[PDB]
Amino acid sequence: GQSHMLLELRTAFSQVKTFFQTKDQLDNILLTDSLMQDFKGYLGCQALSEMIQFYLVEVMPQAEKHGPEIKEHLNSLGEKLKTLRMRLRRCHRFLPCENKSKAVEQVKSDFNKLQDQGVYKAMNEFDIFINYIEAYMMIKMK
Amino acid sequence: GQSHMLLELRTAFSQVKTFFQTKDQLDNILLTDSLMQDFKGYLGCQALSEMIQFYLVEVMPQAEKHGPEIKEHLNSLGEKLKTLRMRLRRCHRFLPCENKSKAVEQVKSDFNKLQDQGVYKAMNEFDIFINYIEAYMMIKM
Repeated sequence: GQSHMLLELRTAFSQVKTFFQTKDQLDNILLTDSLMQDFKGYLGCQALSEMIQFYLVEVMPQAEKHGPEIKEHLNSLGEKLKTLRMRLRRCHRFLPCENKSKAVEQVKSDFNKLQDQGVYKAMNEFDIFINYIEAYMMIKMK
Repeated sequence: GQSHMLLELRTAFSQVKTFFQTKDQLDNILLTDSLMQDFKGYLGCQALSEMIQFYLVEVMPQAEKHGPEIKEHLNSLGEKLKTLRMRLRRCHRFLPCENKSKAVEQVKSDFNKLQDQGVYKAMNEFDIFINYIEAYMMIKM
C-alpha cells in the first residue's frame, strides 16, 4: 500500500520525469495491462522479478548515458529500486522466487574445488540427484 | 504417473554410472541432505531449477569432455533430463518458476524494436511500473 519505498521511488522519479516524457514521442504504451495480468497470475513473481531486472540492468544504465544531467538521479532511483527488490525478496508473499539456494551454491563450490574429481563425483551421484527430484515431486503433492 | 520418466532417467544413468563410479576416488559426498532440505522448503523450485541447470551446463558437458567414449550415452541422459525438465515446467506445482512471462517478453521485444525511443519510453513509464508494483503487492496482500 502506502509504502515509504514506493513514495521514495515516486519522489525520486519526479525529478527526472519531464526529461523523458518530452522525449517519449510515440503513442503506444510499453507497459500494458497484459503485463499487469502476468503480475496477477501464477508467474507473477517471475514477471516482476524480470521487469525489475530489466529496469536495473538495461533501462536505467542506458538512460543514465542518454544524459549526465540526470545520472545522479538515475543512480539514486536505481539504488531505491534495488532496495525495494531486496525487501520484496525477503517477504515470501512478494518475490520469493529470487532467492537462491545456499545448498546449491555449496554444491557448486565443492564441485569447483574438486576439479576433475568433482566431475567424477557429481556424475557418480546423479542417482542421488534423481532420488531428490523424485522426492521433490512427492513432497509437492501433499 | 511420472515414475516412467524417472525410470527412463534411472535406466539411462545406470549404464554410465560405473564409468564415473570407478573414477570417483574421494571419500566425501557432494549432494547431501541439505540439498534435499532446500528442495523441500519455500525456495524448492529454485533449488531444483539450479541443480538441473548445474548438471546440464556444468557437470554433463565436462562429463562429455572427459568421457568421449560414452558421449552418446551422456547425450541421451542429458536429453532425458531436458525432457523431464520440460514436463515439470508444464505442471504448476513442480517447476512453475522456470516459466517466463509472455507479457515481459513482449515488453523487452518492443523495447528493442524502439531503440532510443525505447529507453525514453521505458523511463517515462517508470511511474506506471511503480503502480504495477503497488498493485502486485496489494493483490498478494
